[PDB]
Amino acid sequence: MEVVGTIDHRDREEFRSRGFAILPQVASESEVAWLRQAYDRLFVRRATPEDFYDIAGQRDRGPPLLPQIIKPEKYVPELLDSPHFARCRSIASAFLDMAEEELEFYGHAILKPPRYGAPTPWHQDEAYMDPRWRRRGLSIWTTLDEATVESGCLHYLPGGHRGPVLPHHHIDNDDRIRGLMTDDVDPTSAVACPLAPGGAVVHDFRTPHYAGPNLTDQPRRAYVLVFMSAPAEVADPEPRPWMDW
Ligand code: NI
Repeated sequence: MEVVGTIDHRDREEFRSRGFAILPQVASESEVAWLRQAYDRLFVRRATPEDFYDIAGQRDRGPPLLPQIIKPEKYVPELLDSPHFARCRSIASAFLDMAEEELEFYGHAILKPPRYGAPTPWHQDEAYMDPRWRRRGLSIWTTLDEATVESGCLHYLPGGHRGPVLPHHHIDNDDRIRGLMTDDVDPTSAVACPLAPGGAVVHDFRTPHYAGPNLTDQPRRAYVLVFMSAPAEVADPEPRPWMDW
């Protein structure tokens, strides 16, 4: 099928209120099929005489990292031409109350291997950003596969985008590429967002989120588009002592 869902006022309203939103079908079945074929080539599972995914971060990797490609549109420039990109930019515009032309953007590809046992710990995406420069923005996480709690779908802290950027620390101070985490989210307050293929979740830069391990025997792929404003000077910057400069 080639049908795609729509957004309405209620979608925007709950995004503003809760800091995240579920879009049941942002990519059509045929768009998902094409994205899957693209990932088949981007993420080559390669054998040795343990298999590894033949990308930076994996083939040269301490504990395993989540297989991911920053700005995959460099390798597959067919990506940002797409109706799916345009559709997502329009959604971002509606949700941020900003003209599409004002948005900076980039792509991000993720594959969670079968039986990948590490979670993505609680974090806010803004914790990765320079406290001297504020951007409004969001992420649109489009799944290529069923996403369930057991396969590693995202969980959010509703309303957390109106709270502080929580204290974060490196998972390993001597292995910073593993990323950041916060201990300051109550898991009983979390809400999970399972998705069908072609569905997406959208979240603000400040909404805390977590992803579980992939306890299933099938890879789980997501294509993430980030849309954001130009940076604005912050007069009194937060310390964020966990920042990797
Ligand atoms: Ni994140």
